[PDB]
Amino acid sequence: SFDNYQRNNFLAEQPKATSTGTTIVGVKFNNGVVIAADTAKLHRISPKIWCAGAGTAADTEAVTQLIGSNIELHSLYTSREPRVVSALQMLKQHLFKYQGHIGAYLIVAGVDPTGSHLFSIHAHGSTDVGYYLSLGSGSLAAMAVLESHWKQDLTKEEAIKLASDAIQAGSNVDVCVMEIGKDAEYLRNYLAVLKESIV
Amino acid sequence: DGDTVTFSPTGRLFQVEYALEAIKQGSVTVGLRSNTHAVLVALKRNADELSSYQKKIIKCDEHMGLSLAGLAPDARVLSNYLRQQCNYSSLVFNRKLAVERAGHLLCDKAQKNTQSYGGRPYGVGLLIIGYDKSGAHLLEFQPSGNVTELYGTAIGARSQGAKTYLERTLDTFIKIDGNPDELIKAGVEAISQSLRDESLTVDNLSIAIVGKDTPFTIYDGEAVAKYI
Amino acid sequence: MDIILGIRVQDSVILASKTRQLSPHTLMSFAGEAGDTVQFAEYIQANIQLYSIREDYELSPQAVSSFVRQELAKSIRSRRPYQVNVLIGGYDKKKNKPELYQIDYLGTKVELPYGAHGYSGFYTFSLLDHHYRPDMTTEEGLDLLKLCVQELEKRMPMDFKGVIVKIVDKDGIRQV
Amino acid sequence: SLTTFSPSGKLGQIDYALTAVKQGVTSLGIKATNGVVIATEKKSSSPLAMSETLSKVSLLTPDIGAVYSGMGPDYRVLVDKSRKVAHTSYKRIYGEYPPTKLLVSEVAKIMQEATQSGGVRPFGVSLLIAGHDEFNGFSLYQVDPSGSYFPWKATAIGKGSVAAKTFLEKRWNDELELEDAIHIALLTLKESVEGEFNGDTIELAIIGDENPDLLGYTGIPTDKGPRFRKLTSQEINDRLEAL
Amino acid sequence: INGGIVVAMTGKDCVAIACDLRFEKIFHYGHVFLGITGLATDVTTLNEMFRYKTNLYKLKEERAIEPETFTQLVSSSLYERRFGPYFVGPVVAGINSKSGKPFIAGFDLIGCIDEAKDFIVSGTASDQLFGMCESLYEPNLEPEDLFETISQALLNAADRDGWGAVVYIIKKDEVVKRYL
Amino acid sequence: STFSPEGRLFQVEYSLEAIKLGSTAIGIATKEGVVLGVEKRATSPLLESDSIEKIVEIDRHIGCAMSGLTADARSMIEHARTAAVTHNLYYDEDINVESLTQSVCDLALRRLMSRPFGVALLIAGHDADDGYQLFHAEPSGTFYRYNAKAIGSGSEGAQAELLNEWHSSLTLKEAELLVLKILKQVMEEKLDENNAQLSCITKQDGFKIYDNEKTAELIKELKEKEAA
Amino acid sequence: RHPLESTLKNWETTQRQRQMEQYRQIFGIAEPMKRTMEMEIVNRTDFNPLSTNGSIHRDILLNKECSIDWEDVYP
Amino acid sequence: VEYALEAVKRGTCAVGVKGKNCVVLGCERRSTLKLQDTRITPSKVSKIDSHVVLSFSGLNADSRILIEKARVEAQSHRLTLEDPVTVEYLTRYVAGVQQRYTQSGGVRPFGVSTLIAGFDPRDDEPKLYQTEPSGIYSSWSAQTIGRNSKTVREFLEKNYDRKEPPATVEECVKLTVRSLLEVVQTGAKNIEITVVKPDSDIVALSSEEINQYVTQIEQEKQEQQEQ
Amino acid sequence: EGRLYQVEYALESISHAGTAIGIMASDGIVLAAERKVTSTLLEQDTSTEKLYKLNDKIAVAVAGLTADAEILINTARIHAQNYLKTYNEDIPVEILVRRLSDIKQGYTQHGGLRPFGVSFIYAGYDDRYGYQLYTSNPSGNYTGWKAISVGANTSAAQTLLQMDYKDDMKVDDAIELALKTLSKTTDSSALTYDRLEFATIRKGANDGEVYQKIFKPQEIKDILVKTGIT
Repeated sequence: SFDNYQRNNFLAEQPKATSTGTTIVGVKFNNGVVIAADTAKLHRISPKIWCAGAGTAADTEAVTQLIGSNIELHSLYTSREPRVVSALQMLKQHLFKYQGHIGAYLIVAGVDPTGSHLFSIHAHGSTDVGYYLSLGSGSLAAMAVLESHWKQDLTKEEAIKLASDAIQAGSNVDVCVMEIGKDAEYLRNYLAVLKESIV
Repeated sequence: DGDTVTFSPTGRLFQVEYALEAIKQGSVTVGLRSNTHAVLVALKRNADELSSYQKKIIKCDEHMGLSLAGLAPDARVLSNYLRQQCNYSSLVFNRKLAVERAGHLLCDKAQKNTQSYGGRPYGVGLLIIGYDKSGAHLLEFQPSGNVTELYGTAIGARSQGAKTYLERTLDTFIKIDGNPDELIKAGVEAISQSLRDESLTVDNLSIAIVGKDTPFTIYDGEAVAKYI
Repeated sequence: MDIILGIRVQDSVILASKTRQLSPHTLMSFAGEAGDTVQFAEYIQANIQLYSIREDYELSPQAVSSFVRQELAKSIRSRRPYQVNVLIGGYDKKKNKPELYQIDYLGTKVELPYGAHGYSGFYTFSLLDHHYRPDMTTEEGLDLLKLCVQELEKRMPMDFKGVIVKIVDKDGIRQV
Repeated sequence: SLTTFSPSGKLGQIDYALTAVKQGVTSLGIKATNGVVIATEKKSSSPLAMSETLSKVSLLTPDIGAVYSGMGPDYRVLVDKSRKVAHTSYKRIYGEYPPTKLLVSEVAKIMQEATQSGGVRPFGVSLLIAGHDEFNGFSLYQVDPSGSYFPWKATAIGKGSVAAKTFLEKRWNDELELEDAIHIALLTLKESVEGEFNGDTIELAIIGDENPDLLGYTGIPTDKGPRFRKLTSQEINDRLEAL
Repeated sequence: INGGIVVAMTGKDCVAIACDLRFEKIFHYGHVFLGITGLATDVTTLNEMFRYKTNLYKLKEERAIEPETFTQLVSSSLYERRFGPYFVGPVVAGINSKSGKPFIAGFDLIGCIDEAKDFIVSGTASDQLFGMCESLYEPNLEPEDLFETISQALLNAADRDGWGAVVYIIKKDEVVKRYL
Repeated sequence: STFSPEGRLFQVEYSLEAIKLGSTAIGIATKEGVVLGVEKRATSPLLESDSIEKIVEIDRHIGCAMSGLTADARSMIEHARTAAVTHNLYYDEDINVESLTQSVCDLALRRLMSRPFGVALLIAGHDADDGYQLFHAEPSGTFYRYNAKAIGSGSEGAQAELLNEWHSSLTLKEAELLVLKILKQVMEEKLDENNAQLSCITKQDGFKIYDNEKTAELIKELKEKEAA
Repeated sequence: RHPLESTLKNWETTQRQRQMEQYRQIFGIAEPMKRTMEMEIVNRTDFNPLSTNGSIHRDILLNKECSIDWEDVYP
Repeated sequence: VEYALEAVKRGTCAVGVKGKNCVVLGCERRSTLKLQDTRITPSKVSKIDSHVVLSFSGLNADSRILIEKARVEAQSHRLTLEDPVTVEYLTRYVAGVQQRYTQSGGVRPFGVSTLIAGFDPRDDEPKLYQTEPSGIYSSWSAQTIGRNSKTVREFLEKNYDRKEPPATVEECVKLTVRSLLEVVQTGAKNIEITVVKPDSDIVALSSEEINQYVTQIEQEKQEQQEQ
Repeated sequence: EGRLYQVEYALESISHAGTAIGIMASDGIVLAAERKVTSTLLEQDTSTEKLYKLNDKIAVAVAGLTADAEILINTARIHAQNYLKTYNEDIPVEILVRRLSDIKQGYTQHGGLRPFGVSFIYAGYDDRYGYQLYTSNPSGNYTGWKAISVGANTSAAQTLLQMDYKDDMKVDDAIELALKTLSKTTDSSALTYDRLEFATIRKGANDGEVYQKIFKPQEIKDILVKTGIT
């Protein structure tokens, strides 16, 4: 919402916002999907849909908890679990509505009654999908790492070891893993004047 | 009932039957058409011998004409509307309204006030005349939006005589073209036939005439001494 | 130029000139350019008078001191701000304090024993900085105005024509 | 009538909306020292018609549940607006789901806004809302068509309400734990019931201490997840063995 | 004076917050506290706005605001100005009135919860005081030793002109304000 | 807004029957100017002039007088004044009077079937297109041109002598003593500068309202003419 | 000035106006007129000076019954 | 409109007179209801601006909103011109709002009549205007509204000539207390009066000062009995 | 006729709503409302029934539909806090009751709405006129008072106020007369401490601010043990 505008341009002629410039991964695996970030960057849209975020941190926390409100209301209005493509549609519509002026770069990964999925939203509302992605500025090393050492159907353990390697490329990590029958798993940091009165 | 959109137990519309009762209250007017020109005669009203007699001929940029057979203000709403409807068609396109859509536009616009909940229809019979890309035209309009191109007709209280005369003499006007002469006089005889014991005079009577290379010129002025 | 200058003394609020009464115990002054600097003063004067019609009573100098900056900030939140200084002061007929407040162009607020504006206006401020006494008398307050005028046209490039001076006190607004 | 006053200051149209509430298939709720219960009878039609789609009881926030008597469509829109309010006025400013007091104030406003606005009849439902606030605790409210809301220790609304509150005024006392409230509530709807008494003619749901097993993820001990539980027909048919 | 310093520090059942000379930029709301480095316009606009919101909350919810809930209130209310964000570094503080936990948090201008629980620094200055504060601190002090090191941290943060400071000590069921 | 069994609006007719018991305003046109005059009734001798002025200026060329609640038409008269002077401010001409009379009496149509200004009205004035012109206006939409016309309780009874007692070549003073002779006809009263008020409307005077002193030399002139 | 100003202020109704244009081209003159006439007897009949929220049945005709905008948390 | 003027005929008697250099307004006011407080009680007579007053009879609830609407207009007129609104222009607006709320179904008319009065700068004519539910503005040199106003209007029209405005505030106040004393069988503590002199000298009269007028008229009336 | 029939019936509506009293002191104000006959299962501290707090320095004792009153109470809070944000200074009680009493005429002005069925006894303090006590009713008129009642049996309560009220008395004297009044105008066979609500306003702890307590049901017992029965 637009208030206090046309005045800051004169006052600047400004505190910097807390951008996360770090690096994050998602890898699709034998029974689910993994995501991780080089830490708190692992926001929840819902218990089974998770976002690793990058860029302006306040934007990522605000929009994920707004879409997570839409999706919590949605699960209560249908009596069904939400889908990764529901979150992807709503982030596309919602980040298109705010035209990349909200600055979040944002993975979406999750499990739902249809299957396991992995997508990413860039600032323009543009979307990518695949068996793996990496985002936040360290990712050019993780391109090579994931393309080289991923294979058809890594299980939990190798996907967590590959995540460790991908984020290590480009000293500590947050990781969360969504497994198709089970509660999603969250792992943190895995790798001499005086006067007085009562007031 | 008096309700403006509601239908009677027999399927009737009492609001439009009473919009047509304004024909049983407005003072007579009559009109007719030929190969090249068309004519209407309006007979007027007054409050006292002193009073100035009522205006009932108008035009739309010397391209169309109009008369009233009931409430002049309601016919004036349709007059100003159609006159601006012919003003935007002229200036925006460099074209003209050929008279075909004038009948349609009235018949759209008058049906709507019986259609919506809102203010009542224009409570008056109207006669519109003009000249096209081909030929002169007469349109009778009737409330709730009927258009009919009647070859001759008369409207207002007890006007059955002037209809009977335009029917009774299909010569003298249908065949008449080039110069306007007998159109004016024959129409004037039909209205002059209709009055029971009342009078015809040089201010009291006025004629609309339209057609090929007559820019619509209003005839209530002293030139009407040529046609009484 | 046109510096607005104002000093508080134990007796009164003193203003020196772009100046207005708002109400029977409030003066204000409004150094700044043509248009909104002048024109905003009408809206405050109108609505505060609407209050002192509508109540059989007057707002404090505090009430107006904040209300002016709420509206000044508000009127500019959808604009660029403009070169303005608003100096408010009045006599509080509950506390018997004379009071003075400076509002800068962005809509600051600062409660003071004196206020100012303008470049060479800092000379006046430095003279007040030398001279002030905790409870200055009226005659010394008027002499501090004499003292700042006595430097101002000497330190200025030219005779910019000094001041016109006014008081708020318990006896209502007075002019000199 | 459009809810304008009658010749002794009665609202007219609201007394008939209370009679729509009065005609509904019963619901009741109890405050218990460690939790709160919400209870209602379902009906549907033949064994052709399920009673097990969108339930009669429903979750408003992770810690508040609701149940009703009267016109179902009115209740169903009130709860689905009520869910939207909790997120757009509380959760997206404060980061906390609204305590029972505030979300009941908001449902009460939608009902009052109907006993005064243009072109609208009152809503024909009374809403029992029950849930847990960390600061003032386990709580029960009734919201009526009039928009007025009363907090209670226990209450019942609709067809069975007179018997059910006569029973709960004879029964409820300041020592009851959650489970014996359920054993009175079951015996109460065992006397609201027009049909057979069983684990699909009765809905029954609870607020107690949380279940991190229902958070659908773990790893942040901070979060406690759901305060409210929808009992399954099996969880109900266990307790229906004792009654 | 054109840009404030606020410093914040933690100990067993206690917290300290410190502030500039003049108009102290430590505002208070019964039992939550808000330092604000920023432009004086926005600093008083945030007090006007949070007096309004915190009185509405204090009236509506039948309890005053707690530090964590105030943290999220200032976060979402700065995000309400995402396109025109106030020029501020709020530094909220308090003891949570139910649990007795210390709480401190900082923010950027658009409401990020900068949850730096060790100590919190906020200004246009910062760089020297962050280096002093991490060096002078030790964990789990009592109120007076907590006061001695935060007062040393400000007395070393003082550029060499001298001008004093205000130090709040905020504690489980007590608050005191020292004009240092 | 509503129709009758006979073609006419009840919201107009059941309003207009009020002005039939309203103040008896009368006007006369002549070769030399127009006269306009009224029963100067007051609720008490305590009422000052310059309040409910039952006759008013519109511009130096035009006045008004009326018979129902003047404050209703006073709203229409605000617009009549402002619309007239804005024509002149834009185009440097007085709006030719009949075009003002339509534009000021068109307010009773607001764009349909309207609740009435329950007051009939007498615009009168000068232009070079049709001369000194005396009109009439209504909660409908109507006209007159130049003769005598009247409104209010005595008016149609007065109209029977107004039609008789007039001709084109009259000078203004003839209409002045003629407007006093008629204004006495039904009031049960001695007219004077307290029970009657007058105006003369000319190229030399503009619109002007007779001063109480000039109302005592014209009533003296009629009173000494009573011996004729 | 700001590139998103006015564009977002009118987004609520402007998207609804364009959605009525799709209703025209896919279902003819009947459905947008039917809905915009429902819009006029639902929005204009909400007379209640103390209630500025708008109308509860508007979202039952507007698809906002189960969704949030920043504009709905930041009124 | 007809039932609405019976609201005025149900409202308190309000009255006034012009003078050569003042206007006096007053009202029958029901004193105080045993437990009511005067300082916490609204006057009936009400200021609109330092040079303009409004008094009234009928719906006091509608009269708050009528005066509150007049107060925003009177200040807006002043703001928009620095023309401290002339009484004839203040009257136009207030009469206009009673026209506006007559004309429609929905927003039914203000159930109120007013005396509006004041002094333009340097206009020593006391402008007094009376308005009613329809939005007339009959001016008067003296007038009565409210209930029982028969004997008030009869007694006033027997004691004043429109060409006889008393200059002295003494006689100005003396006439009006006699007039109200015909109606107030409840005794002359119930009356309230207020005066405008030119150039913003609007002045209220105290409960003691009106008594030096009730016990000046009373012994004058006893001297008229002994005569 | 000069009458409004919905509005006379809205006044008949507040006449059903149970009795409520308010009495001023030479230094403070008191409020005292009856909760009518009530079921054993009602909660007794969570139930917002008759009294409320509208800012730091103003309260209300209401009779009506509580649902109607809640919206006016909320708008008084919003207006009071927006005034306090506008002028950096407290809202006078009279301005606040004017603003709420306008709304209650602005609906009565109209056919598209019913008027609010709520009366409102306001207590508050300001640095305009000190302690102020106001009363406001369904047509939107308002009046100041020293001692007043609203709702059911208003007249019988004002007959008990009329002769007993002495103009100089302190807050803790008025706490007697409120219960002498309510118990003589009782709508129940007898009182119990849970059936009534009270709130008070006083000059700070001592000087400076204002003190503005709501009595919880034990504090209501503490004022009933006094001026009680034997």
